[PDB]
Order: sequence, then C-alpha cells, then structure tokens
Amino acid sequence: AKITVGTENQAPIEIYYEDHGTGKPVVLIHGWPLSGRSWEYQVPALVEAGYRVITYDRRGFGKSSQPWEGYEYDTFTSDLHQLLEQLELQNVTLVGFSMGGGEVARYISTYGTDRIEKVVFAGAVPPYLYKSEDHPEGALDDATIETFKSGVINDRLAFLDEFTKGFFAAGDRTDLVSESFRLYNWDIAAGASPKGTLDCITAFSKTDFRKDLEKFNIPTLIIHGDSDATVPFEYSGKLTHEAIPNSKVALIKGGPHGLNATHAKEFNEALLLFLKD
Amino acid sequence: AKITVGTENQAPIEIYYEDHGTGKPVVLIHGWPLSGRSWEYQVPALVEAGYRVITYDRRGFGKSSQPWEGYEYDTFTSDLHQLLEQLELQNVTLVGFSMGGGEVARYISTYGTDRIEKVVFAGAVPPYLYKSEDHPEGALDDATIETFKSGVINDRLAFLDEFTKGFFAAGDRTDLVSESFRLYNWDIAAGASPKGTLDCITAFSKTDFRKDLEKFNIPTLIIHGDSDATVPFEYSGKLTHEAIPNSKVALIKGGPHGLNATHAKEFNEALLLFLKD
Amino acid sequence: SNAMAKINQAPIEIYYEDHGTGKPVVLIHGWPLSGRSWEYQVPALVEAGYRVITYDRRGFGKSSQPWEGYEYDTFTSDLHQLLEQLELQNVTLVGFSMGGGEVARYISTYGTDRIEKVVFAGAVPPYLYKSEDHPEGALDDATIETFKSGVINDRLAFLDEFTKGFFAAGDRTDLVSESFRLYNWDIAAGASPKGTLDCITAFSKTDFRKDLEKFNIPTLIIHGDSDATVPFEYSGKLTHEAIPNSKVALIKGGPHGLNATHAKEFNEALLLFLKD
Ligand SMILES: [Cl-]
Ligand SMILES: [Cl-]
Ligand SMILES: [Cl-]
Ligand code: NA
Ligand code: NA
Repeated sequence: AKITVGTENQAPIEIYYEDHGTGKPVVLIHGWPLSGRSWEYQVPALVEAGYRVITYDRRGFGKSSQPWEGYEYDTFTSDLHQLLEQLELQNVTLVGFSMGGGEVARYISTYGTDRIEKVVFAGAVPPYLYKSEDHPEGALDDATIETFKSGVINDRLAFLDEFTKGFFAAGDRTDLVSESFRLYNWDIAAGASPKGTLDCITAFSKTDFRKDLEKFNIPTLIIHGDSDATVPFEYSGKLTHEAIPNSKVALIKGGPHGLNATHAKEFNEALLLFLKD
Repeated sequence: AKITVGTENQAPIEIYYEDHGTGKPVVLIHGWPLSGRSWEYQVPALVEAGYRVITYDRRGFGKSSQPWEGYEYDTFTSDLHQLLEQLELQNVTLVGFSMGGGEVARYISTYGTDRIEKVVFAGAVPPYLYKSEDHPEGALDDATIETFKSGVINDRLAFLDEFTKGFFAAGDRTDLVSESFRLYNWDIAAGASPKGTLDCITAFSKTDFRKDLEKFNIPTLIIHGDSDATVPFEYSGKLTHEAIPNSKVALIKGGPHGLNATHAKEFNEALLLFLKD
Repeated sequence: SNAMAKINQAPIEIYYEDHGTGKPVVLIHGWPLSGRSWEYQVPALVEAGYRVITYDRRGFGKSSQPWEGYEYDTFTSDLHQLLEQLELQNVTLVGFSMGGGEVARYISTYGTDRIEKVVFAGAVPPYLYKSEDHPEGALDDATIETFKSGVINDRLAFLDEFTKGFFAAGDRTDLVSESFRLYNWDIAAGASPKGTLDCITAFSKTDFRKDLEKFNIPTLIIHGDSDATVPFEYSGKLTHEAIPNSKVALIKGGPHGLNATHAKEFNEALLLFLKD
C-alpha cells in the first residue's frame, strides 16, 4: 500500500495510499499541508453511493516519503500518473482539493483523458493564484506569499496552529469543527516535510494553470465556499468555471476553505449529484 | 515488524507487532479504539517475570493496515491465527482486553486449544454485550449502541476525546490518569481507521460469544474492575466467569475500564499469579 | 529522502533521511526525541553545499523499538553500520546531548578514517554523572532516579514536564511556542518506553573521558550558557579542555534545545567550523 514513484539518491520515494470499496474510481487529492486523512467525511458517502475511493498522501505529507526535491507540479503530476498506472485505473474521477486542483489541471494537460471520465475542483487553486504586475487579476501577492514562507521557516508548528484555525473558519464563524478535530489536523500537518511544506507554497501560489484548463473537455464540477479565506472563490473556482465550457458550480453558502469537513452534507450532495450524472 | 494476513483491493493487509523477551509466550490483545501501546504497564513486568510478550495492533488500529473490510470477529480471529502461525507460537497465553476478549473467545472456538495454555479476559466484552428484553444481561442497549455509532460518524475526534475521559474514570473519580496520558491515548485512537472504528462498535456489541465460551477447558482468568463504566463487570466478566466454571476472578476495587493502566500493580499481580504453574 | 538501514526474528532498522549533495554532516539527536529535532539546521546546511543525514536512534522516531541494545556499545555499532552502508567519507558528526556519546565512542572504537570533524552540541560528555568521587558531573543520583521513576510510573506526564524545561533558559520560558513544545512531546510520546528508560542510565552513567583522549581531529563544542539539563560547566567546558585544538561556541541565553531557540547562532557556529 505504497506506490514507488521514483528514487532520490537511489532510495525509493514511496506514496502512501488507501483504496476502499468497489465501483468506478474516485481519486481524492488533498490540500496543503494535510494528507489523505482529510477526506474522512467523503469516503463513506462515496463508497455507499457505489464508488471505489482512492486517497493518497502527496510526497512529503502524511505517511508518504519525505524527499528533498520534487515539490513542483511536473513531479507531483508524475506521481499521480504512477498511481493511476500502477492501480490500472479507468473511468476515473479526479477530485482536487486546494493545491490538489493543480495535479488535476496538469494531469489532463500532460497525460490526457484516456483514464479520466470526470473531474472536480474543490476549493482549488487554479487557474493561477499569484497576483503580480503581469497577472494583476490574481489573489496572492508577493508580500502575502512571503508571510507564509517566513512562518514555515521561522516557526512552522505555531504557523500551522494558526493556519488550521483559519482553514475551517468562515468569516466570524469559528465553531464549524471541534477543537479536537482542529488539533487532529494540526498534528497531520506537523509531521510533514518541512522542505516540502515550504516548497509547496511556491508551487500552489505561483504555478499558472491557465494553459492547462484549455485541454478540459470532459465533465467538470467546481465545489467552493463563498467564505474561503485562503483560496477566494472569486479568484479561483469562479474563474476555473468560466475557463471550462459546460462545467458546473456548487457555491456553498458560508463554506470556508475546509468545506469538505465543515459542510460535508452539502459538499457530498453536490459531488454525488455530479457523479451519478 | 509486520505480518501479512490478507489482501483487499490488490494490496496486502499488514499487522504490526512487537515481540519482546524470552520464555512462555503471552499475547496481549488491545481494546477499542487503541493499539498495542496500551500495554505499556504490563510488558516490562511480564518480561521481567520470564515471559515472552507479543503485542499487536488490530487491523485498522495503531500501526497496522487500514483496509475497508474485515472488521468482524471471524477476520479478526483469522488475523490472530496468522500471527500465531507466523511466529510459530506454542504454549501461548492469550490476554484479551475489552473487545480483545472476543478474539480470545473465538480463537478457542474456531482453532481449538492445541497452541494455548491459559487465557485471560480483562475488562472484556464476552459473553455477549448486547442488551435487550430477551437478553437482559447484556451491557449495551440499542440506544447506547446508536450513540456510539452516531458519535463516530458525525465527529469522531470529539467523541474520542470524551470516550477517553470515561475510559479511565471510576464513577466520579477522574484523576486516575494524567491529562498527558489521556491525550496520548486520544491521539492513538485518532489515527485509527474511521471505518474500522465504526464497524468495531457493531462487532463488539452485537457478537454473541456464549457458544464459544462453552469450549473453554483451559485455565481462565477474569480480571475486571468493579467500576467499569463501558463494560460493567455484572454484564460481562461476572457472566464469563459463570460461563467457564474453571475460571478465577480478580475483581479490582475502584477499577475503571482502563484498569491495566490505573491499577497496573493489582492487574499485573493477578496476571503473574495466574501465569505461574 | 528517507530510507531504512538494516542494523528475535525481525531485523532492527534505523530510519534516516538523506538530503542534498556534498560532504556529509550526520546529525545525532538527543533524548527522547528524533531526527526531526534538527528542523532548523537541515536547510542552512544543504544551502551551504553539504549533504545532511539525520537518523533516529533505535527506540525513537521512526526506527525499530527492540527490547535491548539501549547502551553505547550498540548505539555506536548502529551508527557505524549506517556510515558503512552509506559509504560516507569526510563526515562531520554532530552529536546533540546524548548523541555526543555516539560521537565520543565512535572515534574511540572505530577511529577517524571516515570522519573529518566532530561537533559536541549541548552534549553529555565527558561524564555526566555527578558523585562524591566525580564532582565535575552534572546529574546526581537523586536526579537520575527522578527520571527513572518518572518514566516507569507516568512517562507521558514526565515528558510533558521535561519538554517545558528543555527549551527554557532560566526565566526565559517563551523561547519556543507551545505548539512547538507539544510537537516535541508527541515525538517523545511514541518512543519505546523501554528505550526511553534505559537511555537514562546510558547517558547519565557512561564515562567517555578515556574516549576523548583519542580525539585528534578538528572539534567544535556548541553549548548554551543556560542549559538546565546539561550545564556547560560540567560538560562542554570539560570536553573542550579534553580535546586539543578544539573550538568553543558558547551561546548566550542558550537553553538545552538551543538548536531551535537560537538556530541562527547555532547555525553560524556550525557553518564557520565546517568550512575551516
Ligand atoms: Cl493547498
Ligand atoms: Cl473495546
Ligand atoms: Cl540526551
Ligand atoms: Na502521530
Ligand atoms: Na494447553
């Protein structure tokens, strides 16, 4: 229940995954800096609705290897390719949460749709989060990005504590998950690679997926919160929907970034409607 | 230190175990939703007394694989059998704590007594924990059972926080462990399979071991607290003792469910006096 | 990346991580933590052009948790197997707290052919035990027994308290966040209870004074002036005095865990010594 996806200095880089149930495959791709365990509220709904659910832990996160390099989307996407190939998956639905939307974007662009029936962008970073002189439309400027980087560099554990509180907060509303659930998530992020945790920030904030979204001509759903403080709908999900013909949008009212946990009922109803269609 | 005990969706199921010391083998089987680490206070006393001590993590728990299926006693007992077979254990004592009493009961019933010297039911779920009009001497009625399942389904992490508090409390006394120790146990439970955690509730509450206990013709010890909130003596150990006429009881005054930790000396004394010839 | 080094029936494996390319710097963590304790050193070392290897001592972090071998003969044998398996050359061994014991015993037992330099950081040599005959130690019998009975009786609570002192410099108890402290508590909580206990005797009562007589290579002592567990005066000071040509970096306000609280100074001292 590890996939070997490469080597670094001749040591295998191994990806931890879980593969549950019977049915068409739904591959769930977690956000930063969490793991496959962040999909707790989705897995049973999906299996009960007749799908086979695969989660995996991105390199550097969860129970996967912690290499020094490879923390960019070409490699992240190759890692996903090895998983789909090794499990011999067909008619797959790719569900990318937050930075996992990047693997989705790039997978279609690089490897095409032979194996892929449908895709879902859930609170996801495309089309391109960076705000700059060349891309004045985006959400995250250098200054904002540097704060994340400097937090991870100077006190990652305290920064993660703060980040996880905000991840499940919608505006003023900070009671959408229990303190135990928050701490649980903090601890999943605590164990991650410090290097991978840092490099991911650059990857998810500054990778431009616009060219990739062009190759999308399969059914596509955007699930997103209207109160997402990390990846604002107007700068991400809304534009991914507008980039992709025939895509559907489920804007969840009062949904924060971690809306798959906070608004599980609504998230799953939108996801399940989309899959059975 | 893993044993492969099966396969599901093309991937092995592995059980983590530890094997310490030299002498007669004593296999310690943990309760829900913890791991082999719950035996911290027993292992050293057993090793020092000249026993070889094997702990393992039940499928779905601790460091073992987290599959989707197999969370019922036929499989759990099959996993135990493979552990005994693979480690070639002879002249074994099985010690089952809480739901681990179920593997004890079912092993003897299914595989016989040829490998087995003695057995111990510690705060253990047999004979049959379900409580109903027709089976009034169970411990857990439908409503209670549904409160467990609901808690795990809707906020497992908060539910576990509360469960761990009651686990070590003897009536109104809740200072029997430190907060650090309780939180340690919380974290062990947090990392378990959500599905395994849920299905176990049905396994331990609705499995009838009465027929299995009929086959116990080997020396049997019941160790149980008189203040066990989760598995009360009167509706479990007391009845196991009555079901197995040879059996000895060590009823520990002020003992909560987690009495192997709160009353380690009294627990260990009962175990050592029984283990000896 | 990470890998396992093979070192009843099941092999003992040591978990290690190997990052970057260049001359190797092998970081040996203190009790009862793991390789993850080096968080603040790894990046600066690789950025400076070194390869950084960390490993988890048997019983700790992600390594096997056997019943025996929790003494410096075996701990140093484990280190030797790792360096042999990786075929390392020109190594700088960095031993934090009890990890200075592996450094001392490695040079004494296996010699220096694979080793260019050594660093004793907040380290337990020359001999941490404090007694009548050996007043120059740090830890007396009453203190040692407090550690043992704490670990036997409520290891989790003992660790919570230990981790508070680890990062405190006298009255400065704000040097790390609660989050960081609790992260370190959890790393310790998952270690072997048996290894955790036996290490106390290994780090407190092993005498490395004859080992330090074999040191004829460049040597840096990095130590805090406010280390409650391993006071400079009874450790790093004496290790420096034992070793000719050895350098000292005494960090002002540094507690035991100064590699985290004072990363900037710890790292400056280390890099200056590595390139010389
Ligand atoms: Cl993300
Ligand atoms: Cl149980
Ligand atoms: Cl130490
Ligand atoms: Na953990
Ligand atoms: Na027998």
